[PDB]
Amino acid sequence: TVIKNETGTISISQLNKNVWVHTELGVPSNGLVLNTSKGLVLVDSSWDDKLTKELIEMVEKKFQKRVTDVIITHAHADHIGGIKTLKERGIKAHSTALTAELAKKNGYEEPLGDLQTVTNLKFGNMKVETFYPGKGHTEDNIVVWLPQYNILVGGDLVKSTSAKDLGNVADAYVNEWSTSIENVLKRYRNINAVVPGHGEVGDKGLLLHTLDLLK
Ligand SMILES: [Zn+2]
Ligand SMILES: [Zn+2]
Repeated sequence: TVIKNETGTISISQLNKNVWVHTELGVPSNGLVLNTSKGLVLVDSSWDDKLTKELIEMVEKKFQKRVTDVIITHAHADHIGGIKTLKERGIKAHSTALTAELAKKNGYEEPLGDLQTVTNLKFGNMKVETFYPGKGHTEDNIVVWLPQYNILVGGDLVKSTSAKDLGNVADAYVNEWSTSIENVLKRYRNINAVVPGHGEVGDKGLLLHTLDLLK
């Protein structure tokens, strides 16, 4: 079930009753839309305010609920870029302290810096755990786990099958990235789906693929 917007710039495919993948062309970036009984929760918004606004507006209309929260999985422009939109609309922008301070350092408005190494959030019925596994794609990258579905949002820590290299490594810690991936595999031993930062949803295999890319 793939719902595109007017432009085809934004696309959402359903994973289950309450979890959707959002994908925007900026190179396609993935995030999640969590349809919860208390509103919509995004795992990552989009590249900039324009797309973040279109994203929110598309999901709010479709699901007939407000976006209440977003989880920002790292401070890169393409993840933090819609922060202005989130803050001015009173959408809670969750992040680790490190992501927030990187955002501030890079001139972005700050997300909450409320996430710890492991943080468990609950939005209505929807359970969400955020996990900082260590440095990888960036020093601050986190993953997001939906324990009710065993769905892992890998963000840019995790490369899709189609990714034949590590992408942008300017901010990366290619020595620690393998350990960070291991930390994810150790923590989540039973994974139903993994959503990479870009590309097609996969499973545990994407974490193995990322490991190989790191050799
Ligand atoms: Zn990045
Ligand atoms: Zn990304």
